[PDB]
Amino acid sequence: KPHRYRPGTVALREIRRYQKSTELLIRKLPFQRLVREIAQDFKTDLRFQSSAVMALQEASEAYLVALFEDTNLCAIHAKRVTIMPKDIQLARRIRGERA
Amino acid sequence: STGGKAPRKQLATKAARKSAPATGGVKKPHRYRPGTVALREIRRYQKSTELLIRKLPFQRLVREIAQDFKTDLRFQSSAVMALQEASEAYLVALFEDTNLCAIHAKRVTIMPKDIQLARRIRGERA
Amino acid sequence: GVKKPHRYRPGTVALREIRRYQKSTELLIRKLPFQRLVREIAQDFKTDLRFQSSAVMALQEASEAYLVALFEDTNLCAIHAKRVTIMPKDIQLARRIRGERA
Amino acid sequence: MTESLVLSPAPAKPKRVKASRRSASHPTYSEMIAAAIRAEKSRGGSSRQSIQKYIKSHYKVGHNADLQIKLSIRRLLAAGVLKQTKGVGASGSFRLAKSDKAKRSPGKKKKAVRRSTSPKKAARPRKARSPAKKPKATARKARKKSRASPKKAKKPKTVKAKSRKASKAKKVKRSKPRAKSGARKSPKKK
Amino acid sequence: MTESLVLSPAPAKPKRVKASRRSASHPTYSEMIAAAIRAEKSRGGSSRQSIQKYIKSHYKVGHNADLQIKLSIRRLLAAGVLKQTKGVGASGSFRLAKSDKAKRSPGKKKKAVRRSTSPKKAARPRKARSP
Repeated sequence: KPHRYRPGTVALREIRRYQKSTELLIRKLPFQRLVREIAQDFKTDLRFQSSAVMALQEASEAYLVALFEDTNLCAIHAKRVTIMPKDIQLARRIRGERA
Repeated sequence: STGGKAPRKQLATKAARKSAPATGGVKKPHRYRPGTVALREIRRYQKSTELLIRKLPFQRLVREIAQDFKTDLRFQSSAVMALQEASEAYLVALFEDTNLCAIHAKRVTIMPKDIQLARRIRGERA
Repeated sequence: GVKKPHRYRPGTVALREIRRYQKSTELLIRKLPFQRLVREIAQDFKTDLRFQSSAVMALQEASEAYLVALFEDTNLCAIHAKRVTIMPKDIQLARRIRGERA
Repeated sequence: MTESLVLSPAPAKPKRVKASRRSASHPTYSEMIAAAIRAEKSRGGSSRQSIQKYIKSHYKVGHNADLQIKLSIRRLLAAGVLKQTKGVGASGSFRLAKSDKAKRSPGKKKKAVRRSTSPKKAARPRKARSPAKKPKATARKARKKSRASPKKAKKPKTVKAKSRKASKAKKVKRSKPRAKSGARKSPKKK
Repeated sequence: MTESLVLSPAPAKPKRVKASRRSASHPTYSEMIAAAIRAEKSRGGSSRQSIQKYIKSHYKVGHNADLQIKLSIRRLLAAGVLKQTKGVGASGSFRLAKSDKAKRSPGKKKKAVRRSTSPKKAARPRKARSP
């Protein structure tokens, strides 16, 4: 029988690893393709630099994790551990991102 | 009208359901409930165009804070009024977000739990 | 399944406590917790203050005896009210007649 | 919870349980206090001696019941089933919580006019030879509602009409003529 | 109105055995649930169905009485003469002013015993074979 861990506890030890991190958690190649594709929707035949692509990722990574911490404070207000679409929409409205 | 010298069993024909707080039978359940009257105010206040806090006490509030910052300061009527309108809408804008925070926790009234969450997300606190 | 203790009635051990504490010459407040308290009180008005252990003992002894004498003074107010409890009503009255509030 | 209090004096208490047979109505140990409470027939309630007497028909003289009553009162207070009245007029009168709801005090007029008419009904025929008849001076409507003559008169008509049994209606002219016959005996004429 | 006009059926429906010197029903809404709470065998009080069974009799006011029952229960709460017990499967635990909720250690509460099926369950084997 596997040792196993209680659900939700492995997140606590994952937090102590991911907060203490200096990297981007989204793979660079899918993000590079994603940026080029959405850029083509507004302007075709565009070239990109590796540093410039990383700059978009670094801003996006900080934007999402800051939202999650803001969304986390919305989860406790709802008296539950799990954050949900209701949490994100409320966080976006207060943050001014819903307009 | 069973009497018994006990209120809510006493006589309410001497009293009245139509706004007669004299002790008697149980009043009519609506009783111009706080939800109904509050809807009257929000309809009126979201339609009207007026300042909704007292002017001179707000000016006195600014004077109190100004005196500590500067021993002698000269104010203008427009400047105090300009500060008030931004200050009035500040709590108006916050209450819109505060009300939305209440609905998130299956709640209808705003509580100090809401204000700490709304301000921190905006970046005002912490 | 431990045997049920021979519990004393409430207030019975207070007589036993009095016997030890009336004979006690020690300090009821600990050293380090009181040392931090006096340092911050001085720091609240004037910063960069040093301290001595002998001075700390002097601060503790005077404050403890000031409160100890107050409790006996406060007790005389309780009997006047036909009670043995000590309340802020007793404490505020005990100070006021002696002073310290004006 | 020492041995000299849990085994040395115990045998008396479990030996005498649920055996108040002489008072056949509700002989249960927990129900004796309550039976006294309904039997007291007072607004203030039953004091210590009153409740002791009302419980005492037999099977109860108080070798340890004097303190067992206090212990049971503490148990009933922990259960929250006791309502009482203070003051020196009633020396610790106690009642069981019989839904006699508590409410605000003010509004106590110094008369009870509604029940003031009952003593006159008791007195007048009893002062006459014709004894106090059945409660027919005022019907059940008297404590159904509290209204004047038209509303206290229309309702008895409905009371009699809704009961459509002719056999039942026959009794109102066979039980009432007894009063007519006794009006010959109690006053000498008319 | 709520005591002189709305309850026009109140003189009409319990007209018969709401007053009787031999035995009478409990007046108005003062003490209807009282005897129901006291003469009770359930460990968790009433459940808004035992209330209907207890109050229901040969006659009752019965006109929109579901409203008055809830209103009376809530008002008795607000006064402080009704106390309840928490639960989920108990379908509510309606009890009297008995202050049994203030101070008590949690150890579950399960009392349920009655010898009604037991006599029949004992008569079944003999009936199946030799009375």
